Amino acid sequence: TDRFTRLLGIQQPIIQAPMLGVSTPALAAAVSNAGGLGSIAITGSAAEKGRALIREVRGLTDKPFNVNLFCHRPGQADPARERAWLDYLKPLFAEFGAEPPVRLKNIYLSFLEDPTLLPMLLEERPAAVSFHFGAPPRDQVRALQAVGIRVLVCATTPEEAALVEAAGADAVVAQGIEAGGCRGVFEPERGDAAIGTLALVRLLAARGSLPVVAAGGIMDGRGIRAALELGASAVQMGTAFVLCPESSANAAYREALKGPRAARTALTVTMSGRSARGLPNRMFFDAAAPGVPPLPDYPFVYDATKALQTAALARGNHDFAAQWAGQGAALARELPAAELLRTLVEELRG
Amino acid sequence: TDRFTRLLGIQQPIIQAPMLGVSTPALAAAVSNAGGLGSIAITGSAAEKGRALIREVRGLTDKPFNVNLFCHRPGQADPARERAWLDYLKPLFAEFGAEPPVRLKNIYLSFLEDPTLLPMLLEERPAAVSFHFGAPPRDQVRALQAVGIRVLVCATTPEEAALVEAAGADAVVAQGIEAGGCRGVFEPERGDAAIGTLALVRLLAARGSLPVVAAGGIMDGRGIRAALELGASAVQMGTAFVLCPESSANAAYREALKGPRAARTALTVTMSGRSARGLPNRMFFDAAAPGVPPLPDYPFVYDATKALQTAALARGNHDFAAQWAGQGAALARELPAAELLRTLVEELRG
Ligand SMILES: Cc1cc2nc3c(=O)[nH]c(=O)nc-3n(C[C@H](O)[C@H](O)[C@H](O)COP(=O)(O)O)c2cc1C
Ligand SMILES: Cc1cc2nc3c(=O)[nH]c(=O)nc-3n(C[C@H](O)[C@H](O)[C@H](O)COP(=O)(O)O)c2cc1C
Repeated sequence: TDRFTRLLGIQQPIIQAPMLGVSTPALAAAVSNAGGLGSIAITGSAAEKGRALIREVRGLTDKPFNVNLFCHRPGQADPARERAWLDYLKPLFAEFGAEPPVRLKNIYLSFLEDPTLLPMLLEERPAAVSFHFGAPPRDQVRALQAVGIRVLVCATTPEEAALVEAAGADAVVAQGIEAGGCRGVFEPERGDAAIGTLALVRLLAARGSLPVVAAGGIMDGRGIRAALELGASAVQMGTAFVLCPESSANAAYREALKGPRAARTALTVTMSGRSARGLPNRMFFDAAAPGVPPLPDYPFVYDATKALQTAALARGNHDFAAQWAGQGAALARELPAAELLRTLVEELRG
Repeated sequence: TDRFTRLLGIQQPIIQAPMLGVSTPALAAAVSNAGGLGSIAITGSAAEKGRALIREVRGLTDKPFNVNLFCHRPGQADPARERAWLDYLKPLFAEFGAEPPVRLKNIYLSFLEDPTLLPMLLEERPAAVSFHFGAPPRDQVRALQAVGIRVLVCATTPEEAALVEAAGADAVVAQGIEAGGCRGVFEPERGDAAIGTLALVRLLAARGSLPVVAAGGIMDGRGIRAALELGASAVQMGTAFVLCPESSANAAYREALKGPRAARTALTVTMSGRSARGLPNRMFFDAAAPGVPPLPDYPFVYDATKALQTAALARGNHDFAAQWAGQGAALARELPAAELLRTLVEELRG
C-alpha cells in the first residue's frame, strides 16, 4: 500500500469506484479530500461535458482523483434485431401508457470510437484515468502516461490481466464476481470464468506483474485487510459508497439498498446488454427463455431499457431501475463519504 | 481466533476437506497428526463400511478428525426421465463400444433416507461430523452433540446459514463460489446465488452467531490469513490437498491439476446432477441447450456418468472424468500432507 499510495499521490489505498449515474464530483472530492482516491465516470458525455465534470471535481478538491471511461468493443447497430427487441418490450411500455422508442442509439461511445476523449484528457491531466471492459492501445496508454497520468484497467481473469500488462498500464483493477454493476469481461461471447475476488486477487498478485487493486464485495476495513493479505496494493469499492449523501442515487435506490432486497443480488444481461450485478427486479429476466428474441448489442439494449425506465418513472414505478449492488450489499452503511473513508481507515488499522 | 481450535481440540484452524473419492483415512490421519482436522467422506457406503473407514482413521491417528455425510433431499426415481437421459447419452456410450445401463441407481443415500447412519455415528463418536447439501433436523444434530460430537454444516448463503443455526450446529462451513467439487446449495431448483468466498465469509461472520469455516479458493497461508481477517475461525481446503500422495486422486487427475488445464475451472450440472466445479471436459455441457432432455434427480445422474466413465476408461479415454478443483487450482502444490500442513502453518504465522 505504501507503493500504491506513493504512485497515486494519495494517503490511503482506497478508491471510491467510478459509478456511472451514481458517482458525482461531490462524492469524488469528498473521498479524495479524506485521503483516498475519489472517482467519476464520464462515458456517455461529450468530451467537453467530461471536461466540465473534471473541472468541477477540481473546484472541490486539490487532491488526486480518477476519471473513468468505458473501453468496450464499439457497439454494432442491428436495426432488425433492435426492432424485434423493442416489439418484445412493447407490453411493458404499454403498462405505463407508453410506446417503445422508434429507434435505438449508441448511447455509450467507447474510448475506442470517440477520438475526442484522449486529447481532452491529455489537456486536463487528471491524476488517474481508468478503463472498463478493455484496455486501450499501448500507444494511447503511453500518451496519457507521457503527461502526469496514472492508468488503471479492470480485468476479471488472469488472461485479461495479461492484456492489461501488455497495454502498459500502471495497475490492474481485479474485479471479482462479487462486484456490483457491469462486469469488466473483455469478450463476453467467449463466456465468463466468473472468478471470485478471493481467488482472482491472489492469482493476479502471485502470478502477475502489476499492482493489484481488489474490487468486489469489500465493504469494511476487515475486507480491505483481507484483500491486502491476498497481495493487493489497494481496494476499489463501489457499493459501499452508493448510500453516501454525495452520490446521485435516487430515493428509491437508497431505500432498496437499505432494505430487505439487499439480501440478494443477481446477474442480468437484459438491462444493458452486458452481464451486470444488482438488486433483481422486472428487468431481470431470462434472455434464453422461449419467445425472447436475440439480444441486441451493448449498449443499444441499455438505450431501450432507459426508455422503459423513463416511462415507468413517469408513473411512479421503480421496478425497472438499475439498482446496481455487489454481493456485500447487506453490509452497506449510510454515511457522509468523508466519514465513511475515515471509518474504513480506522477499521483497516485495527 | 481460538474459537474453532478450542471447539475441536486441535492445534491448527485448518480442515482438510472431506472429498468423496479423493480423501482417504491416510490423508485424514496425516493432517490430524500434523495438528489440523483431517476428514473422510463416507456417503455411498453402507453404514458398516463407513464404520470400518472410521476405524481405519483411528488406526492411524489418536487426534480429532471429521466424518462427512451428504444430507441432500433424497433423490426421486423417475424411470421415464432416466430413460430419456440415457438415450441422450447413448451415442457417447457407443463411441466406446458400450451400452448404457438399463436402470439408474440411487448411489448416494442421503443422511435423511438411511436410518442406519446415525446409530453408527453415535457409537463411533468421531470428533466432528459434517453435512453437505443440507442440515439434519435439530433433534438429530442434538443426538450427535449429546455424545460429544461437534456438528458442522456447509452453507452457501446467509439464508442457508440461518437454517444451520436453526438446526443448532456447532459451526458453519461457508462455501464460496471459488470452491471445487459439488456446491452445497440446499435447494438448487430455487437457483444459486453463487456468492464468492470473500463476500460470504464476511456476511456470515459479521451478521451471524456461529464460528465460520471459510471454504473456497484458499491455497496458501495468505489465503488463510485473508479468511481470518474476514472473521472466519478456521478454513476448509480441498483442492490444496488433492495432489498429496495420501489422496486417492488417480494419475490422470493429478497430471490434469498440475498441468495447463488448471488455468480454467467451470461449473457443470450434467456430471452428477448437482452443480459442481472442476476442470472442464466432455461432461461439461449446457443442460439448457436445445435438444437436451430434463435432468434426472441427483444422484441418479452421477450413476449414468460413472457408467460412461467406465466405458471411456476401458478405451483409455479420460475426457469424462470428474476432476474437481477450485478457482485457486493454478496455485496447487504437490507435497506429503503433513508437509503441506506445516508449510501452510508457516505461511499463516508469517
Ligand atoms: C452502481 C455501480 C456503478 C458502477 N459503475 C461503474 C462504472 O461506471 N465504471 C466502472 O469501471 N465500474 C463501475 N462499477 C464497478 C466498480 O468499479 C467495482 O468493480 C465494483 O463496485 C466493486 O464491487 P463492490 O460494488 O462490491 O464494491 C460500478 C459498480 C456499481 C455498484
Ligand atoms: C475433489 C473434491 C471433492 C470434494 N468432496 C466433498 C465431499 O465429499 N463432501 C463435502 O462436504 N465437500 C466436498 N468438497 C468440497 C470441500 O468441502 C470444500 O467446499 C472445497 O474443497 C473448498 O474449495 P477449494 O477446493 O478451493 O479448497 C470437495 C471438493 C473437491 C475439490
